[PDB]
Amino acid sequence: NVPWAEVCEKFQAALALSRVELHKYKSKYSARALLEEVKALLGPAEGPVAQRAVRLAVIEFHLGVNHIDTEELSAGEEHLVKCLRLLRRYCISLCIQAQNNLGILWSEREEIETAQAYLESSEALYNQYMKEVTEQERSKRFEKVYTHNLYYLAQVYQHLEMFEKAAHYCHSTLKRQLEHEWAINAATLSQFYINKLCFMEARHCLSAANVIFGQTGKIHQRKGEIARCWIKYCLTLMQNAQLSMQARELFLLGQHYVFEAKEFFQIDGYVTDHIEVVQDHSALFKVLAFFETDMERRCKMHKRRIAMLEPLTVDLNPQYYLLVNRQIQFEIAHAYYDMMDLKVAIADRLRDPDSHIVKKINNLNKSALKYYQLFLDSLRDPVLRPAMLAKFRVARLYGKIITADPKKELENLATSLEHYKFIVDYCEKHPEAAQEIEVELELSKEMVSLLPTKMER
Amino acid sequence: AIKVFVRIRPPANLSLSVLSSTSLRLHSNPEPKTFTFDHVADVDTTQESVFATVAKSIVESCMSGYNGTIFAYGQTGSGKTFTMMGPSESFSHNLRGVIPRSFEYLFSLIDREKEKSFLSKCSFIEIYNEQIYDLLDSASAGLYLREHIKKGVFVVGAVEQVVTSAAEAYQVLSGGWRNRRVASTSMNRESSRSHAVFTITIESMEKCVNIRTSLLNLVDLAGSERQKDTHAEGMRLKEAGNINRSLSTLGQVITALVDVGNQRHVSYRDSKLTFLLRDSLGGNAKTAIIANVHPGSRSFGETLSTLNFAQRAKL
Ligand SMILES: Nc1ncnc2c1ncn2[C@@H]1O[C@H](COP(=O)(O)OP(=O)(O)O)[C@@H](O)[C@H]1O
Ligand SMILES: [Mg+2]
Repeated sequence: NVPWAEVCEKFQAALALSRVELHKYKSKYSARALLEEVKALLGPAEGPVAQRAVRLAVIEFHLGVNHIDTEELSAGEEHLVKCLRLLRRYCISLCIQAQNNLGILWSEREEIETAQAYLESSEALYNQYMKEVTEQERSKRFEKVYTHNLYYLAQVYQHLEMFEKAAHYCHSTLKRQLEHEWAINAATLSQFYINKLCFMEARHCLSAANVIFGQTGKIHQRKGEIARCWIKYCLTLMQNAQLSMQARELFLLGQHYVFEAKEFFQIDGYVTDHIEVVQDHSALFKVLAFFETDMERRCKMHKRRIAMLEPLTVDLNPQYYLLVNRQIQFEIAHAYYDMMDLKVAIADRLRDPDSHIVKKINNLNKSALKYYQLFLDSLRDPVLRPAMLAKFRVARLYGKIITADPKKELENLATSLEHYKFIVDYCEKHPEAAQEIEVELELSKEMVSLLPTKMER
Repeated sequence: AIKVFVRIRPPANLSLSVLSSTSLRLHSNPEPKTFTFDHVADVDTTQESVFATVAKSIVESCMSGYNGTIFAYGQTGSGKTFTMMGPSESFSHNLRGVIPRSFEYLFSLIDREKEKSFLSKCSFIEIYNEQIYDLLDSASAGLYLREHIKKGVFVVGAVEQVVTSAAEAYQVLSGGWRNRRVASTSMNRESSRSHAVFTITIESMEKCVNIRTSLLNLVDLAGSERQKDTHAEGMRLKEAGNINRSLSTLGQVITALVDVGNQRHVSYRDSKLTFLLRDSLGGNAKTAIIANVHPGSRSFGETLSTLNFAQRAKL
């Protein structure tokens, strides 16, 4: 049998080459050749000495890393399940190393049912290890393999659906890593919380990301990461507005956060981050309907937001810009829709026919129909349900807003009627609101076939 | 719609039988299974037949201004280098690749179409260890990608050259491929490891104004090795005895892929390679796909994963 000095120099040569062949034409082939040379050197052809048992365990681990170097683990799978069978017949760490290689081999089997069953038995072994029956008192390497098998059970959890289970256990992995670049892990935890509805541990991990960036530890990609932290701050404010719609200090902290956001957004470029800028700024300037005069002030403020967006995006124009600006002019169209509602409110509650007032509101109306005509150029006249909503909106804009000479209203309702006919022979599918514009088109066809014959003469 | 055009390198335990050019029969070990595609090129088809039918039809339709997305792709031993670059420089028409044939065909279309004007843009890039390299200058290394407000996505450090004719394109392409030979002596050990992208972007003026753009990619991605290619409906399993800091960073970003929701904003912080490709897949152009492939006896399971990737391209 192999004595102590010989097995130590065999261990040293094996680990030395297996960890020097990864730093960096056929070096890994000769590396596999020398590892199978060590496999020939072992001589494959309490009770007894248990040092031979821990030796056979660690060289079967070396056989497993040899087989994953070959990526032909089948005979390695059979020899490793024989080794873990004879180890299951009988302990401190041989069981946990066998469990790591066992999870690795059934992971490389690449079938979800048997891998997940062997991984639930792995969870049984993990809690049987965590019942509490060198580098630092036999705890440090145990800690790093605890990170190893916790991340691999997170991997088998995300192989299934298991959303809350993988989220709770990935929380456990990041908290175990935080026992002794992590803001993006807290970002994904809070993004899971955005996909869910509970939002207290979301705020707790925002504060955790803030304190681990304030205490990062120093003897970079952070700009976009804290940018997404601003994004999820205003998404938490969006969720608050959702639960309050479908107080003042929330808007104040949102304003301070979006100003600091704006600063760290315009610092770091960029192309698509400005799409995120107009997205969340239009969100926080659209949903915050709580007053009248400051409502007009924030409407003028988001008109200023799109006005500083505009004069370099007109030069931009990808086809990708046609897509994303179709969504942006869709948002600006909804902004002009509830600003039209605000206009009829302030026309009911204030003397509208003053000259600068009617000039400003027909300027906004002609800008709204100009952007609607731009949406018409988005369809090549020479997935579609927002286009039906835009058809509803251009039909209402063709119906109501005209204060000029009553001659374009009939041809405008005729164009919306033939567009409605085009939809009902192009899709034959139910709309969401266009039955209201159907009966509205019927009654407006009746009234503009009746009344201009009496008022235009 | 997606037109998948697909070339197969002659394997000479193929286990493949071909009933027609559209459909292949793949005998497998559990059970055989038939795979149908739009266009599958076989052993017996020539370089000129694929060039003429596939490449000439798609390059003609590309001349209208749509970016038909021609690309070479494959695993190790896929047959890309022979058909596009050629094995060595030793003017030999069949042995030199389809790329100068595309050059002479495009400049034939240019001078028979020529009534700023029709403008050529060509660029060679290779990506090793997630770093941009240009073969024109050795100093050109680690240059950063940027999508400009032109709609032209480009490498910031790179400088393009205009080319008047296919002979100067052969001189520049042979100089870049010779820099690939010298680069094979350099830190670019394997073509499997690097991501070598030659792109051809062809500009046109209407008459003098409006700009028409076609893209011709020569991509040399990861090969048959099993470390990369970010998403897989096979092994979504990061496999490695490494430091769980980096393993957990990838575990985080795949956990974000869990945290989509039940309207995919396609990821751009994933990889710069797929951003330089995300201008193409899901782009606003015709979805013309020239793709090179090779089925393999040895990694039969991974070539089943590539055939499933071809069905994923079909859907
Ligand atoms: N269509 C083909 N006909 C004959 N031999 C080919 C063909 N395609 C590739 N080969 C040969 O196969 C080998 C590997 O091809 P290569 O293009 O280098 O694959 P890859 O580019 O994926 O490494 C080369 O020696 C090449 O000459
Ligand atoms: Mg190659």
